[PDB]
Amino acid sequence: SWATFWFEVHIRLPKSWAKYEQVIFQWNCDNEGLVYSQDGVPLQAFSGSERTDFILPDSWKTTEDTFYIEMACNGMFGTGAGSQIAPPDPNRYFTLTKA
Amino acid sequence: TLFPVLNNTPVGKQVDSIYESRLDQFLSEGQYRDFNLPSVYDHARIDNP
Amino acid sequence: TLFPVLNNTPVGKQVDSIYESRLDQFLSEGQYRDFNLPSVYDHARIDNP
Amino acid sequence: DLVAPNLPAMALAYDFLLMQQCVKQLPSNCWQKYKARQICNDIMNTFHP
Amino acid sequence: NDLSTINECRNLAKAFLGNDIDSEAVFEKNNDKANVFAIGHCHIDTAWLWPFAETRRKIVRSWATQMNIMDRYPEYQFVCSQALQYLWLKEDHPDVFEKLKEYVNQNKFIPIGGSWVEHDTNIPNGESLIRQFLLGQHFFEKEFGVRCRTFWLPDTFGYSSQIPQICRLCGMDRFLTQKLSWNNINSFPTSTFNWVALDGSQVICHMPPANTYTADTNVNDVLHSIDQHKNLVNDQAGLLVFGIGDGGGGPTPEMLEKLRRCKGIANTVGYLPNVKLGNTVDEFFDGILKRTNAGQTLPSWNGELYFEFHRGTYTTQAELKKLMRKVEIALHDAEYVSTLASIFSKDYSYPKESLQDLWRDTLLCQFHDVLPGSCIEMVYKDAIPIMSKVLKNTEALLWQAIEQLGFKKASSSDNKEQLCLLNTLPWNVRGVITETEENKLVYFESCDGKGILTAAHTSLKHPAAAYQKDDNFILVNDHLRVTIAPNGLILSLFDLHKEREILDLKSGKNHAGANQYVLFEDTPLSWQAWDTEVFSLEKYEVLDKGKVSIKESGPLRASVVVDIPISELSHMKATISLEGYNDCSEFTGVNFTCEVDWHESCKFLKVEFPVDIHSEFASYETQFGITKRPTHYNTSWDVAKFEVCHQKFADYSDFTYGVSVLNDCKYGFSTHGNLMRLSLLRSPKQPDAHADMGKHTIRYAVYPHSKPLDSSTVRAAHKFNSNFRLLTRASDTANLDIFDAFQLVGEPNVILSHIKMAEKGKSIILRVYESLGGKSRARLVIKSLTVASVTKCNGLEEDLEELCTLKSNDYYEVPIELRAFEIATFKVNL
Amino acid sequence: LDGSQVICHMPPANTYTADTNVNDVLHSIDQHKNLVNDQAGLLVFGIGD
Amino acid sequence: FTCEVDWHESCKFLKVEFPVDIHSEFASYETQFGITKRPTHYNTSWDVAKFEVCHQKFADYSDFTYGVSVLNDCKYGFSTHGNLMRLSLLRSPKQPDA
Ligand SMILES: [Zn+2]
Ligand SMILES: [Zn+2]
Repeated sequence: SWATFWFEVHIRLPKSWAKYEQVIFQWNCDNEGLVYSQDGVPLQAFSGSERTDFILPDSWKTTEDTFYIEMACNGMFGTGAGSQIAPPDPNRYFTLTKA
Repeated sequence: TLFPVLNNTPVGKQVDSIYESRLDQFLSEGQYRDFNLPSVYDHARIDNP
Repeated sequence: TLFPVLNNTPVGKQVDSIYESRLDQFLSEGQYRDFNLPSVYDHARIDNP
Repeated sequence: DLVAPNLPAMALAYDFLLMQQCVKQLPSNCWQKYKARQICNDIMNTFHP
Repeated sequence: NDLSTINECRNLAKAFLGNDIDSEAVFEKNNDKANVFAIGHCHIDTAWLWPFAETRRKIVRSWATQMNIMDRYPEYQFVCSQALQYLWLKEDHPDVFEKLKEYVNQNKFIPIGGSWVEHDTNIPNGESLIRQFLLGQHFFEKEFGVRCRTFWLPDTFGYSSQIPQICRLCGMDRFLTQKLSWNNINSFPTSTFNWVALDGSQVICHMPPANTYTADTNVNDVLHSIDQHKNLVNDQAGLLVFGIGDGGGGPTPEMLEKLRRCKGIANTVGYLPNVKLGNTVDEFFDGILKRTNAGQTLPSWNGELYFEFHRGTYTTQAELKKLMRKVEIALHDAEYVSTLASIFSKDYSYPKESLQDLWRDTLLCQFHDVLPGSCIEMVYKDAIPIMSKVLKNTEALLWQAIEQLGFKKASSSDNKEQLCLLNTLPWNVRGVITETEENKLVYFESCDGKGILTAAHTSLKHPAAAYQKDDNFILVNDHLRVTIAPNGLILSLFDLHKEREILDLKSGKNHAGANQYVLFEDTPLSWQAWDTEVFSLEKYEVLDKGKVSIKESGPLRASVVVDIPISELSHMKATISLEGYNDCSEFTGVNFTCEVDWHESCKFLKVEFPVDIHSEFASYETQFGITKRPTHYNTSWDVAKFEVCHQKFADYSDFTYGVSVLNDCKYGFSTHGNLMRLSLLRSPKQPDAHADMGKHTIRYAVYPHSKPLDSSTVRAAHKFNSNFRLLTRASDTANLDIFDAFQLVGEPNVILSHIKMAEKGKSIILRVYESLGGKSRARLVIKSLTVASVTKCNGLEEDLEELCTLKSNDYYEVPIELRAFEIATFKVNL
Repeated sequence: LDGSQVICHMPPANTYTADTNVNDVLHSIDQHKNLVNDQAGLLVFGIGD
Repeated sequence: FTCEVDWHESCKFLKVEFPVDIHSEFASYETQFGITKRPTHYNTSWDVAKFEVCHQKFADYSDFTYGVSVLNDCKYGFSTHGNLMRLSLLRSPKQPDA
């Protein structure tokens, strides 16, 4: 719990996606995350399963770029250990399910 | 501004049944006919032979 | 008599939902298990190999 | 495990369970619901583990 | 298997939602008669189940999302309350804050609330609330150009009776809250009303009819936002506050799409109410005020908005509340002596930066979850150290200012003849008895000055005496006589002037002595550290296995000691003391000090005194005034008040006699039918595994007086809570007693609460307030100064009217007139 | 006002002129506003006023 | 004050009002052998019902420092609500008494 991870995400869209006016990056690890660009400007957050889509901003779909995800190992309301108002879990291991 | 700083006159919340049944007496020609609408209806009714 | 003349200790009327949901915790083995009935059940349970 | 359960505690558990069901189920105007609720309250006030 | 069907399905749908749902033109049709006003909100609890270091990231990760969404959807508007979060965002990401202020200027991303944090309004003292608004509004006027007109407070666990006046002082004449929909006993009567303070000041309060500030823009949310309005006859308009709060990102974009489609449904098939998205909260309240003739028609609520929920919040995390009150009083003393030093000394600059940072770190730990004791262990392992550091730095600032004035610490080496006492109370404390180095009781009297009390070599006119009658311990005094049983319970509390007993042990349920310690099985229903329930009083255990011993019998302070075994693993030692005195004014009543080794689990240690007073109400002290609660359990609105919040003293007086209970760490009291019960210690377990386990020092005084609640009780409470620092003169050329420079001569109910330096200028801000409830008049005496002017300013220190200051021989005597419970503020330009 | 108390009871059926009907006999106990404290209502039947 | 009223109105309620510059949360009316303290704020439904109360000889309204009483010898209905004391003088009903 509360452990921070930094995912450098390097993507390459297939060329056939000259169509598909909108392209999305999905990230569904059961915790919080915050996309930083190469310059450090935050762009969008992921919070569990209610917020996953991050629109690629029509600028780095043409050229294969990289961004960063500052994933914080905790739920939206901490860790809980049984319930929301229960004392936090010192060991709560999260699983990455969508990238 | 238009919103007064001091509110020294309390206003109560209108009770439903009381203020609902009050409307029954504005068009009623009963006991309070002379204070309500069924008194300015006529405008000099005439029935003398 | 048995009816006291002076009543200097007020008693309130039991709220329905509160005193109704209170009964849920007498048989619950949850957070207040040690203060309620599911703590005198066992009488020295034994499971050692 | 190998338990030696408290028989009166289990009897009281069944009694309280039935009465709590009577409290949760009987209509809001039946005096049996409130008698059951009063008895459950007195039982919870009486029981010390 | 065919994707043209998708488009013709969309066309089939356009018979129900209309043609404009794809764009922001849905909100331009039928935007005149709007009932539901939608606004986006992102409530981030500063520290609820995560440390402050995690909120520093939650803030940016939610607000950046909101920036991008407001970039995509042009009609979407966003609100966020705390200014501390803006400060944190500007400390972490300055460029994100620049873009944020760009959005703010673009009428999106509305900064609302006008306060530092979303504080609790029950526990902190009145000056803390005024500081909240001062800091928040100054930050907003500095960074952006906005001054918030809407007090945003949707998550506070209960509202004090003086909040509307404090809001009216700080320029905020609106109020928005949602928590009062969680009343499990009494549904609040209204939804849009005029909340009138203790004195008469009013704010137009509105509660979002949907009982959540985290709505989902569903159909049932949009419906309930108007259909659950509790008083629709007065105004047919409800606010929809949609988002995901309590420490999470704001509204997802699909909520904006669902809002577009809800507006489309309302346009095409008119069942859903006409949602209006392109409107702020200020425009919403302006519409409410316009449609009701400046709110002259809406219902009124006079006094305290009692939140019939989260009542154990007054007692849990006891040490944090003790530290908070000590820190508030220390900050008062710090800027008082600092104002004096900056006024009189020549090369001393008023510590604006140090005091500002101290106030910021104090107000941060007044969050509506941190202070009421509703967080995880890590939040308190973070809050207790920062609070203790604030206390220590305030003491250091006070000492720097004092040494600049010409004094120094006691050092325990100066002779008893050269010991002085710093008062800092705005009146003459006749005498104070205090320990110096070896529990040595020394009495400090001041017949001339109200600032520095010198030691007293002469004996006392009316000394105390602890002796032992037949198996009973008598703390006799000139005023009181405390007969204590051999088991600790006070058998009798006799008044020697008015020959009458003040206990009434015969009637009522309490039949064995006052000062009775009771252990109630707490076991709340749902939230363990928040709630205490009305059914917790039926299961209890009286602690009657104590043993009394005469601790001291000296003339200054008689006192017995009772060793009360709470249970296994828990113990307590109650010192019952009666002090001697010269003047009746000095007396503070029977003091009690509990040393509690607290280790019980789900127990509520309280102390009860039957008081032989038969009144229908009890006067508790709240921020800048007195709130009168019932004592009779008549209606459901009184069964909910089985435990109330009080700042320093809980009074209970009939027409002839009265008993007050003063304290300096406890906040929960319960007066109900001749039985006053002070809630000492809770032991919750759910958010904090070890909430209050440890050692606790609980001080409280039973002060009996011979009239209805008078100013004597208020002064005795302020004296009981104040800290008297032992001084020693450093130089015989600057040891002059200038601490009498600012006095308030007049009616004793007018308290000169606070003295401060101006936030911007070099003028002295005096926060005065009448405390008992009568329109009074007084005179600010400014002795050792030349006063250029004295204006009357509001809470944020903008002048409104210029007072006519007299000119006596050497002082000035500005004549002031205060209303029923007014909180006036005076800017003295030197 | 001073503390003296009387055990007050109100016939749950809102009339002292009941008719000993089935619904009167029912309401005399089922309309009791606090049944948790005591399950007993008085039926006062007659033709009064 | 002494009103000589030639009273002939139909369904009218003659009352007399005094704003009193007193800001208290309750008003003390006199009842049989004591003093009853009614609210003055219309907060809850139990206070909206008390828009006119019974008092024997005097209706008091006092804050901590000053107070105004209204004494009488024939009237029994008073209403104190937010700085405005209102004594009910004369009713003119018609249904059981023409
Ligand atoms: Zn919260
Ligand atoms: Zn009759």
